[PDB]
Amino acid sequence: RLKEGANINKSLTTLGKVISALAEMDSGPNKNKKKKKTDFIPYRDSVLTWLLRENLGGNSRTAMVAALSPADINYDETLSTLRYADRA
Amino acid sequence: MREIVHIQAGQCGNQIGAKFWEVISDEHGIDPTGSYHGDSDLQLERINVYYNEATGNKYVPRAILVDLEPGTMDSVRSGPFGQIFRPDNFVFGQSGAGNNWAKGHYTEGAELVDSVLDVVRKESESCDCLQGFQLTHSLGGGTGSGMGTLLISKIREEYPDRIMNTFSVMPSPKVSDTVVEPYNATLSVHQLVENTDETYCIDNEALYDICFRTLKLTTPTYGDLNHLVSATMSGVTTCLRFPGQLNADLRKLAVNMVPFPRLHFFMPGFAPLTSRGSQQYRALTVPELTQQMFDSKNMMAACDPRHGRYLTVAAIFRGRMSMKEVDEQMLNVQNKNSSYFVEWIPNNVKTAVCDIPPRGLKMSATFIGNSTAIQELFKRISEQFTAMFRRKAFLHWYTGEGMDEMEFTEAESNMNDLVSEYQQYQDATADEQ
Amino acid sequence: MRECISIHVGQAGVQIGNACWELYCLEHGIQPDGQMPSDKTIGGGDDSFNTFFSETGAGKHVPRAVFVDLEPTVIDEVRTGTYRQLFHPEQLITGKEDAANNYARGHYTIGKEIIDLVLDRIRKLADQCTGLQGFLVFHSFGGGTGSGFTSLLMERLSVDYGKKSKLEFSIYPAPQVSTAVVEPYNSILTTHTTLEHSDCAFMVDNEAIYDICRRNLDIERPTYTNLNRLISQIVSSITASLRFDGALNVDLTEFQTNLVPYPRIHFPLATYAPVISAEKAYHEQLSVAEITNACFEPANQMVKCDPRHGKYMACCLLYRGDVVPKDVNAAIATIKTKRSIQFVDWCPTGFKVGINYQPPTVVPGGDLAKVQRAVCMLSNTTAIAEAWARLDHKFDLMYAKRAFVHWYVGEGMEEGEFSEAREDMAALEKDYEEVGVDSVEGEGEEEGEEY
Ligand SMILES: CC(=O)O[C@H]1C(=O)[C@@]2(C)[C@H]([C@H](OC(=O)c3ccccc3)[C@]3(O)C[C@H](OC(=O)[C@H](O)[C@@H](NC(=O)c4ccccc4)c4ccccc4)C(C)=C1C3(C)C)[C@]1(OC(C)=O)CO[C@@H]1C[C@@H]2O
Ligand SMILES: Nc1nc2c(ncn2[C@@H]2O[C@H](COP(=O)(O)OP(=O)(O)OP(=O)(O)O)[C@@H](O)[C@H]2O)c(=O)[nH]1
Ligand SMILES: Nc1nc2c(ncn2[C@@H]2O[C@H](COP(=O)(O)OP(=O)(O)O)[C@@H](O)[C@H]2O)c(=O)[nH]1
Ligand SMILES: [Mg+2]
Repeated sequence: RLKEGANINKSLTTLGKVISALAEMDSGPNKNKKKKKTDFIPYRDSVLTWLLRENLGGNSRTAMVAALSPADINYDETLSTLRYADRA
Repeated sequence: MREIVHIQAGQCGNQIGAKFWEVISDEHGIDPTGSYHGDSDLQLERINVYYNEATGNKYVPRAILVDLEPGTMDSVRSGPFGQIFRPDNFVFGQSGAGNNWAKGHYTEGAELVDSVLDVVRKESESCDCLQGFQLTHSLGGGTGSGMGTLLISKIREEYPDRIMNTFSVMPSPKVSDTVVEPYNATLSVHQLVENTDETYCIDNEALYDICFRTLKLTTPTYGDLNHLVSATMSGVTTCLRFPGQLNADLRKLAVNMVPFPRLHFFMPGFAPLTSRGSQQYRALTVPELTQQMFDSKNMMAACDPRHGRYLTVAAIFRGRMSMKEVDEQMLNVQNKNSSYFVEWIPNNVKTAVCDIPPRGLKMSATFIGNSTAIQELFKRISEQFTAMFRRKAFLHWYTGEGMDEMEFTEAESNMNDLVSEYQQYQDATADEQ
Repeated sequence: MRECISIHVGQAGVQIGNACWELYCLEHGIQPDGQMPSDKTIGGGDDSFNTFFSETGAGKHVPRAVFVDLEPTVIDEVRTGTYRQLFHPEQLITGKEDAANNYARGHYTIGKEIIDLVLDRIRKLADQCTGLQGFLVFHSFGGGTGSGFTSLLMERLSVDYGKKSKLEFSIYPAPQVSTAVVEPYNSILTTHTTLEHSDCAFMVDNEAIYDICRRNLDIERPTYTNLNRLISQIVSSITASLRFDGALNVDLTEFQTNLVPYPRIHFPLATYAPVISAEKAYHEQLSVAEITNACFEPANQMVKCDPRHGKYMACCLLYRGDVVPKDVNAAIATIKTKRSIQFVDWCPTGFKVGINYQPPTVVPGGDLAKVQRAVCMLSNTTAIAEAWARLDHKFDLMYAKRAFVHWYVGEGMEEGEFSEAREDMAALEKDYEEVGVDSVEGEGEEEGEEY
């Protein structure tokens, strides 16, 4: 259980980092129209982002949907999801 | 109880391992026959890091020697410390790889890897609380590179949560001894970048420079280079064996030195180094050790730090010394050379102190840098690799052993991506858009 | 057990084998009877190295060699010579005529009905070995037997064993001097088999060795014994990496892995640096740099060709004696800065280095001086094409008029084979002209986002 949770969390962190960098690079040139080299996008830090390299980057469009829970008892879940949904 | 399993593959790995066991046995006062005759009582306190106990109050190292040619094993056994090793850990075959990475990885090594893994697992199961592994090999060679990478892959498959170090001797531009260095180096780095927690960059050019210009040796040989390397390896894991004011485990070094998973290539160094007759002319103090550690010529990697920025550095001092001097010196080094340290880390100097120095010295220090300049090394290999891969200079010798042209391309792309990743944190600002 | 099997075919091959086995018997302390008092005095050791000598129960040592020839006289000399009791009595010498400088006679007519006995004894020897490395075949181009039986034997060896290396040493005919009128025919027809079935063929020329003997040793009247001793020294330097300890060993697989870029290019030149008389051994340092520089000089090459007219594609140095690595590194760095020596742009590394502790020995009654250091240089270059090209011209001058052709066809050959062989040689020359050409250009570009 600990190994699975740790690897899942690492994959999520890497995915969030790459999507944030991609979104920043998307926003920058879109308004500035400049070509600040090609940045560096850490695709290789995880197999998940590595396999999805073509879909994430280049010309593409992406959208993440996040579910919430209305129960008060599950507060620690909902807020946590928000902290991941705020990313990028 | 932290315990380390040592593996040594190939000629270079076996020679460095023999010298390393000589050094460690001297430090712990172990006779060549395996008995103990030391004086200080603290030598047996943590002797189980490297040695198993044997019934006659003897000690046997955890070394595991591997080679596809039996000559190096015969040389090691017929030596000053040959009898110390267990006879069952000498795993070897015949018809060596012959400088062919494919033979070492796919054809020949695939049959001996099972026996090597059996011995490694046997040593692992008897360890009270295993910490990690060590490997010594040469990337530019035959059996060493391929079998080391294969063993690293297998072990990381079996023991994912354990530390894995690697003291790898990488090729040099000027001092080249084999004509197929670039292919072997590329295909080895392609595996090391993925399946290793820490890698130490060593090359014979820097060690020859140290011998010529610091020790002033007229005719250095491989023994002296192995001596310097062994001093470094003994320095790295000192805090596991002896007490200290501020301890530093291997995992502490990994955590503090590695900001991102793929940047774990380090530049080692050792101080003090003096040329015999000059010894009386220079005092031994913490400022002198700090000055020698950060000197550009003391690095054992042939990469000038001045062409890049230090992502991190770690220093492990050995000897009775004041903490104020160490902290003040590291802060001063950070402040004065402000342009050679990355800006977005507030303090990138790890410090550790151990009370017990080496046998014949009052103080010593080991230095482990992590700087962007290492990319230069990889770039040089790439600068050669394509120059041979474009025309397929010696490619058939590989493709006759099961391999494929695509795999070379993946190795090249992975090394190029690593070089770019190191290169991004290398310019001294990012303001313009 | 790094075992190697030696094959000597033809007169030149068997004389080279005589000088050879003299050198190794001197090296290992084995008396010419086949015994070795060194172990008897000391009480035990590995001086009976398994590489060449198989040890029987009684203590005798039998060489791992097979002698083959069609002329009984040349082997009747060694069956009644000093080393008569060293060799096994089975010498496989056909009590019949000789090939008479004709490929067809030595391949189709008389090359048969002896080859089975040969292959049977190679089977027996190979069964006796453990971890056999390869074959060292000695013969001579131009000659009838040395071409025909070598071709048939190599074809059969490739068919049966296959994956075992088959190194070849041969006597290429000289540019000007020659000892037979049909040398170009036999050379141009055996080039077809030496290209496919061999793995690394070394060529040495009699005129070149005569020039080295005249210049460096001051022997104004040399014979074949001196040439054979030099070739034996070269072969000993090649093989010493797997008999004695050394700082950097170079097995027979590293040879081919480092000297052969493509399969059809395995024709490297060989040179031996510290060739010098006893009188001139003094007044000189004979350091590592001197011998390394002398290895590269055109005058010291063992084949009549100028390396300056080609390019160095691969290089392998094998040092013997009191040599340390840093001198070799210094010499290599010094050579790399010379403009006269050109390396192909697609081989940035270039050099293979091997070091051995055992120094070279001195043969009693010889001419080479005792030296502490030595080096043997094996260089794969494009200049060797010239050494072929001249011979091709001679072939044309003989084939336009179909001279001496009826002799070949009478024994079971057809005319077209000649043409076929010629075409093969032409193709080989084209390959040697295509590999040495520089790369096209950068041939690929990238833009740094110029907008
Ligand atoms: C007695 C004394 O004061 O003389 C020194 C000495 O002169 C110098 C030059 C020593 C000396 O080292 C060398 O000459 C040397 C040569 C080639 C490669 C490496 C070293 C010394 O040999 C080396 C030797 O070092 C040790 O004993 C350390 O414990 C060392 N162990 C070994 O060298 C060793 C040698 C053989 C077998 C087993 C161990 C060590 C270093 C790091 C970690 C653990 C152990 C020392 C004190 C000296 C001499 C004897 C002259 C130096 O040694 C080191 C690496 O610590 C080289 O520069 C340092 C500084 C010293 O001043
Ligand atoms: N270097 C060297 N070359 C030799 C020696 N003996 C013969 N040769 C070469 O061999 C050529 C003559 O052909 P051989 O090899 O003797 O042919 P063969 O072995 O007698 O076989 P047949 O032609 O059937 O008689 C000559 O041109 C020489 O150049 C020798 O002792 N040393
Ligand atoms: N430091 C050191 N390096 C060595 C030694 N022997 C070989 N090397 C290096 O290793 C390379 C050759 O690789 P090798 O050891 O033959 O690989 P192996 O055949 O798999 O064992 C050369 O480029 C040398 O620089 C040694 O004794 N000490
Ligand atoms: Mg004959």
